[PDB]
Amino acid sequence: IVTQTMKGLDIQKVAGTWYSLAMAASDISLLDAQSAPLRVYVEELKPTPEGDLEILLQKWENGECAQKKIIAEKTKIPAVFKIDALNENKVLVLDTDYKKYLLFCMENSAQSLACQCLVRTPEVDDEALEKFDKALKALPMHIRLSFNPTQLEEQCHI
Amino acid sequence: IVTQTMKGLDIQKVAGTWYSLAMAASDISLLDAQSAPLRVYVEELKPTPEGDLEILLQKWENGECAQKKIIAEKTKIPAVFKIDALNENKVLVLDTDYKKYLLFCMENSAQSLACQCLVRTPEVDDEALEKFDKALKALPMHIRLSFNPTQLEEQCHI
Ligand SMILES: CCCCCCCC/C=C\CCCCCCCC(=O)O
Ligand SMILES: CCCCCCCC/C=C\CCCCCCCC(=O)O
Repeated sequence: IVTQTMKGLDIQKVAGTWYSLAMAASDISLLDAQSAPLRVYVEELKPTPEGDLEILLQKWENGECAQKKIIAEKTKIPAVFKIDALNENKVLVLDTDYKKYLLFCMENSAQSLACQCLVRTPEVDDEALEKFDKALKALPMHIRLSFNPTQLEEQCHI
Repeated sequence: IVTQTMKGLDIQKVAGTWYSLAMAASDISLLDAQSAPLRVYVEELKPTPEGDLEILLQKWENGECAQKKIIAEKTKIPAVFKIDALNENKVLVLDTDYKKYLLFCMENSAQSLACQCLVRTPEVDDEALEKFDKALKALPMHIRLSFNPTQLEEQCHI
């Protein structure tokens, strides 16, 4: 929890478009409603030249699908990034083939936890979903969501 | 969908106390919020002497955890029951050992679908959860919830 990170990660190679195909969290309230705190839909990853990672996403806030831009700073571990605000909050990359799928988790350091299966394409990748499910049997997840290709082409999935 | 029913079911032997340990549905909106349509927490099963099955449950309605009593009428198939209202709505018993776990699904006949893993006890039965997960890989589920022992002893899980 979480003791699965990607060895040999080249962060530059994750740049580009991603779809949040499936989400899971340790507590139901983290993903329950459209405005739940960790219900965030990844749009694009943009690594900076110094190795930080800026993230474009959508979040439902106040009855509307809002755009967000957040910055995840590099640490000494290539697969681990930190986000300010307030509580120390780390992003861990568990696995990726760069070209098709990426699995990551977000945990508050230090209890609470959310993971996603990102895919390059608005398609149900059964095989990325299988790897996501395997990575999660090691974790105490209590809500799990997945989306279909129609919803994946909509803002806030929708 | 759903093509898994329990052979040899003795409905009388499912009477008694049950806990809704985990829930899954084909559409996110079926389980999303506390007031979602299929977010129902089983309390007790009471088979009638003629083989019908009355169900006591809780549902969050209008900012409160309400008690419900619904009747599921027997069909020609021992593992399949029907509920009036409005849309023909069947309950199917997939598997049970009577003493520990029961898996069932509710489907609108005929599209939409929700399944639960019921347990006799406010304990996480990993082995019933495994069987639930196996029964579901055959199904198009897009939301899955589970509850911990604390929540299981609360009204509306809570
Ligand atoms: C390298 C894998 C990609 C990682 C993408 C990480 C996703 C974004 C991480 C955390 C977002 C947490 C929710 C914050 C939403 C913005 C502020 C808020 O509304 O609370
Ligand atoms: C034999 C296995 C036990 C089956 C228990 C079935 C659970 C109850 C079945 C369907 C309930 C569907 C929701 C209806 C809630 C009451 C009316 C409403 O608020 O819409």
